[PDB]
Amino acid sequence: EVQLVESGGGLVKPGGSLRLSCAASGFTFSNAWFNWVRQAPGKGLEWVGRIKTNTDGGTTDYAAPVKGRFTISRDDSKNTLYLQMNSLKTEDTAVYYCTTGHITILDYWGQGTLVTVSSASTKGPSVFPLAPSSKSTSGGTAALGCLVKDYFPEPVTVSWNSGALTSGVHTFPAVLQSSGLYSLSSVVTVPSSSLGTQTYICNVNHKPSNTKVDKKVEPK
Amino acid sequence: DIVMTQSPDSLAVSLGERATINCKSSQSVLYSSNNKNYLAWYQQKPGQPPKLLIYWASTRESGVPDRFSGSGSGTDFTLTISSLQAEDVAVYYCQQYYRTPPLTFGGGTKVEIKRTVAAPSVFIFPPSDEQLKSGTASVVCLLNNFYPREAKVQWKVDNALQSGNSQESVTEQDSKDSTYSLSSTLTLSKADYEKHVYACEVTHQGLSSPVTKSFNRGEC
Repeated sequence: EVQLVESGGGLVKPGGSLRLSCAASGFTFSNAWFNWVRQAPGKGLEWVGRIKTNTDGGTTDYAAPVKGRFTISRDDSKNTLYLQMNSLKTEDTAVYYCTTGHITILDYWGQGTLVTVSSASTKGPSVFPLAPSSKSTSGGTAALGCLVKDYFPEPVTVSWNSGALTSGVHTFPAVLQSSGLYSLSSVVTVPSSSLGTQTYICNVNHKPSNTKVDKKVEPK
Repeated sequence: DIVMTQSPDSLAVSLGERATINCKSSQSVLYSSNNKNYLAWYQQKPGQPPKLLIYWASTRESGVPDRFSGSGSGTDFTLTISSLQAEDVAVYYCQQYYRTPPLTFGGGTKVEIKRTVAAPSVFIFPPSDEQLKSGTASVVCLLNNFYPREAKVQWKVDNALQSGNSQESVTEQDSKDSTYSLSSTLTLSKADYEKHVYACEVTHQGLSSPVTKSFNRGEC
């Protein structure tokens, strides 16, 4: 099966630079033309640029808003595609996708990598329990959660029981506080009887700040 | 540049009913040499890249269910889901590849399930002692598994209505049961929290009268 694995996104200051990578398998890389496409948070899809095969000259072309600042390249010996992003602007904030399909029908997409362009500094979150109680139960089911407060930039990943607990989880979209920091909550609904057995732990990872926190969530 | 315009911006259809979405191009994408329209449709679910559904305006991608079909020609196109399934909730994009640089996408149409009214389960969570030690108190109200998305949450502290000190966010429509969940956070100073009953009052179509969920800090 075709695979396209991206990496390289993160927080960068305006005027700074970043290199994204897209590692491919499952097709003849040297015969593929590639496109990068981006999607700003909550917005639509915007083409970024294209690179041809070496047979077709290896030529690149770019969307007008990034021309002169971005450079696409390819390393056929590593089956990896790159996007070098210079002179970064706040409006470059987006999830960046590598794609391929030659006629431009975008049939294969990487998973996306988020680039945030901002002058604000990274900050890891504080993690607090949302304790289950008589006030969070109905019909044999109980809700419990974690509140992930005051972090920057997006994203955080919230797991439960180191990933072993997945059903009944709702991780809400972060809200932007007037402080310029994000907060979110993650809740899970479980059988009330399992609260007398089981420890519930929320595992919070904020990769931009290298912050990992595990918080036990006990009834109150 | 060929501009792609989609309508409507959002469509809600009952399970098993027909859903149709429109796409218009600012100029024809029909090539007279062959007799092909250079138009594709994509489906994008939360947290995922877009997925190719239809190309040449009407050819289904391999592996795409039969209920997806495309039609139209020249300047105006439609995508049809002949029997909408709960998992089909997604944003759908058209794309032209007739006039390369730049390939362009429509703005997207959000397809949602219309289902019967479902009232929320309302739960409330007090602040943790760990957060109180830091100077702030967050109280969280959870509305779980409700439909439609519209809901009003009012916070009261010692029966006094609050404003300006809460934020909320809502999940995307559940791909299984087509409901929503909502989290609202009331943020107060530790001092203010210690000087006062905390209540979340919820108004929603599925309720005959507002539901109030509350606790007494004295007994947490």
